[PDB]
Amino acid sequence: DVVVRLPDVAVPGEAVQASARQAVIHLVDIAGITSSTPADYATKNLYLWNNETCDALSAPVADWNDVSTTPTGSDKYGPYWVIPLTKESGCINVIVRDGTNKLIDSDLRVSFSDFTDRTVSVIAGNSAVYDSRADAFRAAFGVALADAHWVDKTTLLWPGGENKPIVRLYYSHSSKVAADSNGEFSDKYVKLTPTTVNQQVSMRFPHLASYPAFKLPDDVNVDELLQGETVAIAAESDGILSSATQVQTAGVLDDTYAAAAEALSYGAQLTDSGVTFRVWAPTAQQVELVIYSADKKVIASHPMTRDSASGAWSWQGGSDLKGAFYRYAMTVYHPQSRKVEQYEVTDPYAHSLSTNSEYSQVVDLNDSALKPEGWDGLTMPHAQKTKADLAKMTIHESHIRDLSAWDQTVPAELRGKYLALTAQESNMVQHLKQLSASGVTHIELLPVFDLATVNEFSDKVADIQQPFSRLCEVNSAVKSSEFAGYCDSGSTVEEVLTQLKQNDSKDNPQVQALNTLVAQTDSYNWGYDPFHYTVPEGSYATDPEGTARIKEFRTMIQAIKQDLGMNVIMDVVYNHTNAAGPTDRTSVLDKIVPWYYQRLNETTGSVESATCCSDSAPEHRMFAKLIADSLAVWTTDYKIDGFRFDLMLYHPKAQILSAWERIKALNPDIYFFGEGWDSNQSDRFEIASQINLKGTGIGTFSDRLRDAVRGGGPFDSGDALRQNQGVGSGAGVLPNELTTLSDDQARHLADLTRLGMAGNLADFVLIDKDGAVKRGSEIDYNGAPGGYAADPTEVVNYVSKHDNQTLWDMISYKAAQEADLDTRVRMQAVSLATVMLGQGIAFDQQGSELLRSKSFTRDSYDSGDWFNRVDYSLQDNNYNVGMPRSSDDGSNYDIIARVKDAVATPGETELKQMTAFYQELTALRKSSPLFTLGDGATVMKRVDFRNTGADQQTGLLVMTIDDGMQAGASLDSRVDGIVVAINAAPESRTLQDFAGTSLQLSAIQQAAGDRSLASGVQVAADGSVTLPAWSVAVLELPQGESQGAGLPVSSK
Ligand SMILES: OC[C@H]1O[C@H](O[C@H]2[C@H](O)[C@@H](O)[C@@H](O)O[C@@H]2CO)[C@H](O)[C@@H](O)[C@@H]1O
Ligand SMILES: OC[C@H]1O[C@H](O[C@H]2[C@H](O)[C@@H](O)[C@@H](O)O[C@@H]2CO)[C@H](O)[C@@H](O)[C@@H]1O
Ligand SMILES: [Ca+2]
Ligand SMILES: [Ca+2]
Ligand SMILES: [Ca+2]
Ligand SMILES: [Ca+2]
Ligand SMILES: [Ca+2]
Repeated sequence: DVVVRLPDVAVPGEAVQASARQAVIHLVDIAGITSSTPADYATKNLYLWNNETCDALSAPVADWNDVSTTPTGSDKYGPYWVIPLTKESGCINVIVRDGTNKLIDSDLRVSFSDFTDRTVSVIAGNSAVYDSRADAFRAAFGVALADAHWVDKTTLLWPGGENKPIVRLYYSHSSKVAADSNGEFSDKYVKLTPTTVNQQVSMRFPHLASYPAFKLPDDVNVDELLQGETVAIAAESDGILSSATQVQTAGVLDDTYAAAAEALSYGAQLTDSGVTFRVWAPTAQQVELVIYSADKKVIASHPMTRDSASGAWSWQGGSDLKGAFYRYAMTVYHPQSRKVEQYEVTDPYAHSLSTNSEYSQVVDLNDSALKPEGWDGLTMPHAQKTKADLAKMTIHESHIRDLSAWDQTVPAELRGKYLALTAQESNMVQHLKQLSASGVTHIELLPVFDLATVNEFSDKVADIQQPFSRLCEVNSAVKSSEFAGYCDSGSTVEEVLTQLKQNDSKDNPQVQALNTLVAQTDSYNWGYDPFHYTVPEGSYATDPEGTARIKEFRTMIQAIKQDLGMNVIMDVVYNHTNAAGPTDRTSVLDKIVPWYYQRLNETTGSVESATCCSDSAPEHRMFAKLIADSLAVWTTDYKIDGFRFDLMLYHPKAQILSAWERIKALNPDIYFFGEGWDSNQSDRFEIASQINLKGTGIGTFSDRLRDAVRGGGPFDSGDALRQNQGVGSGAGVLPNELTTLSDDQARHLADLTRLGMAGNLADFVLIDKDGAVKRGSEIDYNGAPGGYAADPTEVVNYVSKHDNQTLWDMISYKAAQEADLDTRVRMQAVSLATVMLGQGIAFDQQGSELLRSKSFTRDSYDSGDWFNRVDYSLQDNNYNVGMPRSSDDGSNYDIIARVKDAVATPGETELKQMTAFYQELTALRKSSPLFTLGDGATVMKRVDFRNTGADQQTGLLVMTIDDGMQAGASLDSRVDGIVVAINAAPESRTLQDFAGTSLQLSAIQQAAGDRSLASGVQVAADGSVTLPAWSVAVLELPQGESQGAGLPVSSK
């Protein structure tokens, strides 16, 4: 059993020792064995200086651009320097360079008291100072990276151990493994022997299936090794170390503890007998439950009891702990810092919290005191049982502050709060009530779980409605900025921003300049920054301390369903955490079970950030359980009707489906949907994407109709924003001065739009732009198959969302100069019509009915009340209120300045006009079951299109929905068929397709008179129908005594 040791055999000696009044410094340069000629260390030099601290240097270098401090000499182990000294006592500061750069990113202090010989050595890319070149040398053979994966009880996967004679797994309980003084590894260890990856491991971690496999003895005490640091080391026959790296243990943790741990319940569980606390921490050395008083003083610290089979820790107490604050005191090794950390953490299964989430709190959500009157009997206003039920879903995506921050008719104390929804007299609530009466069925809420990016301590926050003096007191960045002069003015921040507007331009973006500072300490953020997954956000409650927020959240939910008549969908963000590591305030999960809840890079062990932040690992069993347990609470205790999964594509398809199975047992009608783009995680598992979820019943946002109607894509910048016109903005038919879009390209977008109005089904058959018969999957969408769904209920169509530019801002970027204000309002309505009158589920951004603008801001997550403003007093749409954030839209300033003032800014006249158009569309959507068939096969048997092929009139979309004898049963007793005609063009168009068929304009549109989207439409005696420019008409075939012939789908 050779004793692994650092390469001490061929270690460098000492080029030279220091004499009198001189300090020698070595730069050990690992020269390859083939070193045939002394490398050129001519460009090598140091930077000397003797400030207040160290002043032993004798006439140090002055300029930083002085590279004459070249080496005094060199050998086969690097160059060395002989620094003159005035005193052989004290220290000196140096910076090893290779020219102008810093060979070492750090200042070095050569303490003579630490090195009496005053002869040190340094390593390239090292921060420590060694006493000899031999030490620095062996130092370059220490532990690096973490490409070793302990995936199961007896399997280790590690590249660096391939072919190496000696492969072992060393471990230390309380210390960091490393060669001792001598230079040999004397720590305890277990011998590994080459093996082949089994079928089980290959299936669990496909992306590691080709890694060199190593086997561990069956009698190894895994539990003990997982208590401290573990390191994989490789060495030759002589026992010399070739490489040593850290080990990722998520895999073995699941294989050892997951099944037993999955069978238990977690959090502070208050029941009859009392309370039982349980937290999963399989690697912790110790765990104590710390109880705090209301004033946050420690009342007691109880060591918990560890269950060997599960790795969970528990503690049982009396029911008198109800309402108590607590945290878990951890003693655990964290691989990132390579140290046994000691810290207090909140409960990841927390169901209540103190202000700003500093302490978790024991709570019983079933408590009547935490429920509004009549809560238990709260019913779901809209059905979600059958596919036809689901298809009627019409979503209004909203944000707590966007809704009431600016409404003066909402009581001041409730602005930006959950309770604003209960102010029935306010403009905002009355507006939502009317939208509901008109056909909007669901309210989707941006992050209302506990987010981390807003300080819940009110005295640390300042909003634009408050004095500029308050902003200066809570924000030091402002106090040291160019706006500091406003600190002692008597103006509010909003008043200052308003006066800055006149002189604001691309050359002086002063509005966003000030707002960027305001954003750091205000109450605003979308909230895609998870702190705790199963506790409501505290800043949206009137009182963030304790359980109060729970009852207030429920009061809001009740108000929406009972008083507004709409179902509620919650946006969830399980794909990432706000932070990881052993030090960040918001790192919870990664502090309790380090390296388990986060997805890590296979080689470095660093937490990935593809999501934006700290990527989570839903593929790990206990996080999948946390997610499902969390969704169960929101479903049962908060009565949420559906969930929108943020970046669902980063979750395994199997995990999302398993979670749905679990929740359906609680609420059989719950609906799941989310972003199913490409997460690039396919190498690790089958992702929950648009393609993979086909036929599962899980919905996904469709980017097909979205891009075809809006024009362009979410990554466009500069002139591309104007060049890429959409069907909704006149592609081909009303070109602007920059576009080069051909008629063919415009018709391809129309193919995508028609396919989307039919549910974006993979098997739907249509006639494309060239007159060819094509299935939905055959219509191209940037190289990918267009149609991907099995049922229209698996598709969520939309033309505006919180992400990216608003619909109005896109139309402003793309509309031709000659399209006047009135025309642009109709373009917004025409664009929304493709969604509202389509078979897919309808989704829209709060405010599209008010021509909402963000002053061109593309990503407004932290742009505050100013750029996210929605005026329910209907004075304007927030357009032209200053150039957007330069950090993300600066490259768009030129194009913005060019298109911004083309027409006037919408006023009350235009806003009222748009709301009417909007409610007309939603009212039409629900006026007949034909608009929402739900089932794919039924859509294929009843839906067809006219005005298709090479001889089509560009921009005119004509869809027919059959209810005649050839379709089967009559689903609508008032009609034998319906015709949807959208004329997205500046010309009047005449349809001869239904001559002599007795077609009639919908009663709903007739009733709107000249305020209808169909104003001016004429149904002639000869049966022909003429539509004016930018109009929408819904026509119907009145049903007689029996089922008529209807509008049979044409054979293709
Ligand atoms: O604060 C994190 C992150 O939030 C936003 O990004 C979200 C986006 O809004 C969601 O629709 C989805 O794409 O997930 C993203 C990450 O959670 C902001 O857009 C982004 O700037 C910010 O960093
Ligand atoms: O937060 C991620 C990212 O999501 C969206 O981008 C999608 C895009 O919408 C899809 O059409 C397709 O290209 O995949 C993209 C993600 O890879 C948002 O549009 C974007 O703003 C956001 O950053
Ligand atoms: Ca020395
Ligand atoms: Ca919070
Ligand atoms: Ca903010
Ligand atoms: Ca990867
Ligand atoms: Ca009928």
